[PDB]
Amino acid sequence: GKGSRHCVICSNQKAVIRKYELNVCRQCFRENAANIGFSKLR
Amino acid sequence: KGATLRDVHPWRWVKICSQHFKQEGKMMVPNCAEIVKTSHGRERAPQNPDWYYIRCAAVLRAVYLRPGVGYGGLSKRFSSKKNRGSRPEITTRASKGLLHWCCKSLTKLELLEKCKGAGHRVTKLGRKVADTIAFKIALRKMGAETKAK
Amino acid sequence: SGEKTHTLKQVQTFGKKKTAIAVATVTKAPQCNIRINGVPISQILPETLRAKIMEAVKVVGARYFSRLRVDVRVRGSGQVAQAYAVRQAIAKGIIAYYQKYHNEIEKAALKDKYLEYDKFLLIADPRRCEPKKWGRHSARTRFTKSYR
Amino acid sequence: QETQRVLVKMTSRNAKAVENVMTELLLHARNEKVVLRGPVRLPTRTLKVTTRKTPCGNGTNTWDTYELKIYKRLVELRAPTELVKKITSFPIDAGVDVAITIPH
Amino acid sequence: MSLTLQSESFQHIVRLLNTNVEGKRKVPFALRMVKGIGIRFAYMVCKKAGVDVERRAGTLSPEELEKISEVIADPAKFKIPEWFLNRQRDPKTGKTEHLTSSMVDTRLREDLERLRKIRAHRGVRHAYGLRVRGQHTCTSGRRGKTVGVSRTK
Amino acid sequence: DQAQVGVIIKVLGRTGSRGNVTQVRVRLMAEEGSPEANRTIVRNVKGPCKEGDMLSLMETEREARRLR
Amino acid sequence: KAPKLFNKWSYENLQTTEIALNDYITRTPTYVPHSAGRWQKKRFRKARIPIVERLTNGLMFKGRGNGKKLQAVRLVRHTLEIIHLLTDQNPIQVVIDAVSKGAPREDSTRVGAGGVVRRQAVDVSPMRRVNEAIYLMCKGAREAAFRNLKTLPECLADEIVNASKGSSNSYAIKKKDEVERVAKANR
Amino acid sequence: KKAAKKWSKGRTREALQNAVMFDKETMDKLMKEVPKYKVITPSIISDRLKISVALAGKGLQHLCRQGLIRLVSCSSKFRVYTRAA
Amino acid sequence: GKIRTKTVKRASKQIVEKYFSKLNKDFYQNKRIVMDVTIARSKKLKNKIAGYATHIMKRLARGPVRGISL
RNA sequence: AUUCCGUCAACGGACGAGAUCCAAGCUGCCCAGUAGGUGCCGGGAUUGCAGUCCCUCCGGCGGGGAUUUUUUCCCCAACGGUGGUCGUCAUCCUUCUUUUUACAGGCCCCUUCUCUGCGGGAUUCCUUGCUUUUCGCGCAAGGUGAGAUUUUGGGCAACAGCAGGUCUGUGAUGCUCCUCAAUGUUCUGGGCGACACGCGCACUACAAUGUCAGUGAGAACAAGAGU
RNA sequence: CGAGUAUUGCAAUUAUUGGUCGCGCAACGAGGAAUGUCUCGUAGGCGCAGCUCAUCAAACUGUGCCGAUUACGUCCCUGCC
Repeated sequence: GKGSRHCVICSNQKAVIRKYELNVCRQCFRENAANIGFSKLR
Repeated sequence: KGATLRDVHPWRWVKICSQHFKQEGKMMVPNCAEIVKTSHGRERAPQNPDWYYIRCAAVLRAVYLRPGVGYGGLSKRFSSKKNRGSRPEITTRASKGLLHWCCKSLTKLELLEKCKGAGHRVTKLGRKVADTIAFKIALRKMGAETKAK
Repeated sequence: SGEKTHTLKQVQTFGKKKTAIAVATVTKAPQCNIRINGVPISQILPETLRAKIMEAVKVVGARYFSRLRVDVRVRGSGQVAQAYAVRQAIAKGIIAYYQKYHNEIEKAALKDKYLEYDKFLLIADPRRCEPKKWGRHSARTRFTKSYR
Repeated sequence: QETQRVLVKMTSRNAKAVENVMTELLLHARNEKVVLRGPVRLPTRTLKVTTRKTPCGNGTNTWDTYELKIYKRLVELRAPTELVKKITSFPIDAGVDVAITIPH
Repeated sequence: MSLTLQSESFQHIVRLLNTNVEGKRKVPFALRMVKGIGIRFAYMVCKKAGVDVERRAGTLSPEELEKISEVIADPAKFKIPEWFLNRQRDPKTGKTEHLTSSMVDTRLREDLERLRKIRAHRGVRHAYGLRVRGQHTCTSGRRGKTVGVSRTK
Repeated sequence: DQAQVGVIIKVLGRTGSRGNVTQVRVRLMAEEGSPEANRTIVRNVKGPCKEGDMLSLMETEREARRLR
Repeated sequence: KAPKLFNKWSYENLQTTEIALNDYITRTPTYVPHSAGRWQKKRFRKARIPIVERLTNGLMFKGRGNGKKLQAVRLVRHTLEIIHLLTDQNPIQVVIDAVSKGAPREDSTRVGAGGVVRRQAVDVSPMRRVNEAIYLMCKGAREAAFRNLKTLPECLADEIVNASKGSSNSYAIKKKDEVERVAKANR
Repeated sequence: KKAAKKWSKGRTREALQNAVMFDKETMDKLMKEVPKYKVITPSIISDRLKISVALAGKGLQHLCRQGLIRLVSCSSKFRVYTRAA
Repeated sequence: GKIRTKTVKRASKQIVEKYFSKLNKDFYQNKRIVMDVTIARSKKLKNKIAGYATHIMKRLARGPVRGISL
């Protein structure tokens, strides 16, 4: 189902990575891993 | 000393203890049931009509070992996998009415006890009787050695 | 505190091999057995692994072997990997008990004989089941190339 | 004395920062009546994120994965509460959650 | 297996109660027969009448047949339950039925035309010739290739 | 039957272009009509194996050079 | 005390009934096969596995649905048992022999140039032979039991049965022959 | 088959005479064949085409609880037999 | 390629060059040596250096190996 | 291996390649515990009597018998030790008790498997094998060897390059459109999911190698209570 | 696929999903010319995490359980320096 997410970075349903209370676009997520602490695992 | 339920093959033993509940006419089916689906997973269901005894045998098998085994555990020991169709090859469903029956019945049989009113753990008597049974079956085999040692 | 016909003394080892882990105890008292899942091994009945683990005693004679009890308990699939684990622990049990409860020449022979027919007392079958390859979602292979 | 099992639990965004934390407080608290049974560390929890990258439209629809493991250190003390509170006067950094609990 | 030498119990292949019954069978699917649709083994009804592998379909005793014929049409008279009952709310009896035979055919025609008749996409989708889902519906129809084809020109 | 048993004595190396063949020097065990041994033949094998190993030589005097 | 085959056969009271093949085959006397052990990627390693282990893998695969190495060994023990009661032979005295017969000693080599397919005489390696042999024996066995329930319990036994005879009546010996014939054909 | 397809590019297999049935010859034959081989297996019964290795094997068990053939593994399923002495 | 990289070879060399003589032909102490006479980064690299240091000495031990002296 | 030797109109440098880093396998603590790890800690019994227990089975020293009488065999004493007919290198029960509310051994207790932090460790180190060059940078096989190969899987990764793709993120946006009788926005309702067909992946079946009924003391890895 | 019950959702009515019992012999007996990937506790099978997620994956990204030919070369083919 695709109309209730409204990306909190971006208002978006599309482009937003749905993961763990986050609501950022895929790009936005790619931008953010450092301040958060995610480093490549694979 | 010897061989208890911890030491004995139900392949002879449940097949006999099943009979301990049969042969003796102690508990059998509940009013609500006697037809038996395998469980939500299958129609084809118990070729052995003794399933409920077998069940009881097995719920009993559980209860001494995993003292305090709740309702939800019985669903899990129930197991199985499902070929749904042109679809996944994934694990199956355990029918609880009868599960709950089995629980009701072995405690009425006083082989099960509702430990802490919950998860079942054995009656003392059960397991002495089990060990007793174990010995009786054990010795006379249709295999190799020792009815003639 | 027990005392078993006035007993004296234990040692403990584990076996893991792949996911699977078994833990083992060696100790002495007043006759001969060695027990699996609560009961003597000449008497324990999964043939499957049992028959896999005995052979040094069983082909040749058990007197060199069934010299002590080892009481053993299990958790681990890797069912086999568990078997190989058990033996390894067993081997470990033998020697540790022996360093203390015998001397070298028997400790060394026991080991030697063991190593000589060893199923991996000191090694790992290092994995079981591999980190995927994402993209393909696999281990070496690959979503088809559909070419064109 | 009437000890308190104090659990000071330290979970941290890296193992790094927290060990520094852990140690120093304990050193500080200890000296002397603070009495501790050695630090046990509960499972490092891991957070995984794989993303569909690229807006290939055309070109490879290939995807990339960032992770954050989160490290848990626990030390228990059978110690005085006021003393605990006396030493507990550290403002401490971030990336290191430190919880202190008094069960028994 | 037995050491029985018998030819009249090696039996076959008989059409009874407007069904077919083959020889052999662990016993079940001989009893399963007649379709159009569920006709009415229930597995259970027949298994409940006292039939088994100990006769197979192949043993083919007349006695048995009579007993089946008897159990099947009042299944829950035999307490053989009603909670399954291939039909359970008709709509003209509004009820229950262990439906049998050609009356299921009859039932099929009547109900399918009306069910189909008041129309809607969903309705037509099972009706004209589709699997009643699959999103991408054309792909289904695989090698039956000709769902039916339609033009009003 | 002509087993003539010659021991692969040397693995000479891999020729061909499939990685499949290997040229091998074989030293006969006994060769019918001569002092046993000390009769050398080169046969060319198929993979799996090594020197020292025992081929049951079928076309025995037919020694093999080029695998092209 | 050289281990005895399933409890019930001595091997050191058997030997390889071949004049050349004999070495390569590994053949430690046993009671059971398979265990862990990386041979694979180097030509040498393959050797240490004795004959029966190769058998232990060898009976099956399925598009999806296999891995069951486990099985193969129990049934096989049973076919061999029967075979012993069938031929009176020790299954070592059956396999060794079967091997000794089913193993082709010359085969034809493809030496292709630019896609053109020529072939030459290549003399089959004793190792290659073992490889071949095993592969062969089971292939035929597998052949019958298969499709319309010719029964793996019936077929395998029947194959090896024919292999120690070296019977024509075995897809194995059919191929073994074909290949020696075919190499002699190629030239 | 009733199936229109259900058969490949090369594979071909012919019929057996083994069945569910009860037959004078079968039963009687079974009595005379179950001694006959030195090793008796359910499979050989199947192979002598009268009754398959399945229920024929039961024929063997129910001749071997009559001792006619000697049940070898010390258990069931992949038991086998030899003719009795 | 069990080619001792340039950096490596240079280093294994260099340590005898600045830190004359001593050592072993044993890797083990030469290893410890690698740790001890440099302030290097990865272990591997020290060990590798070491392996060669053992090596270079081992043939220095039998000569003033091509390009090398004391 | 753009890895090195070496040769050598370069010489010298640089970033790539090395290399690094995460993850990976071995680790009597070499790191510190567990009141979410493992252990003698309780109190009481030992399940076809042919067994725990005993010892010609053997042998030394012997005797009888049989015997091809040669340590030929049987029986047999003492001795010793094997041997002996299932089991007591110890097996079981009862869990000891017992809990003001779903708990019901013991514990002086004992650190060892347990998380996870420190930190090891391989070097083609060595042997042997290519006497290569005279020297060689190297290379194989074998060894120690948990662990031998640019050890493991990754991660990282040069430089140009590709109007790819990128208006389907973008609160990056040219130029270029509508802006409300807009294609804004909401709302509603629909659609993209419609089946002659042509494909691309996948998935499943076709099956005894199986299917069915039941029975098996099989753990990964990893989730979850927002303001 | 047919009544039949439970659940999602404001809404399923382009059947949300389950459930149930009947119920099938569709195709489909393993697939041509072609053809896709792949050389270690691993192929590969086999299964399970984890999220998309109101509700729903054969996807996604992992986890496991089980468990192997010869290749180890060759440089042909087909391709890169």
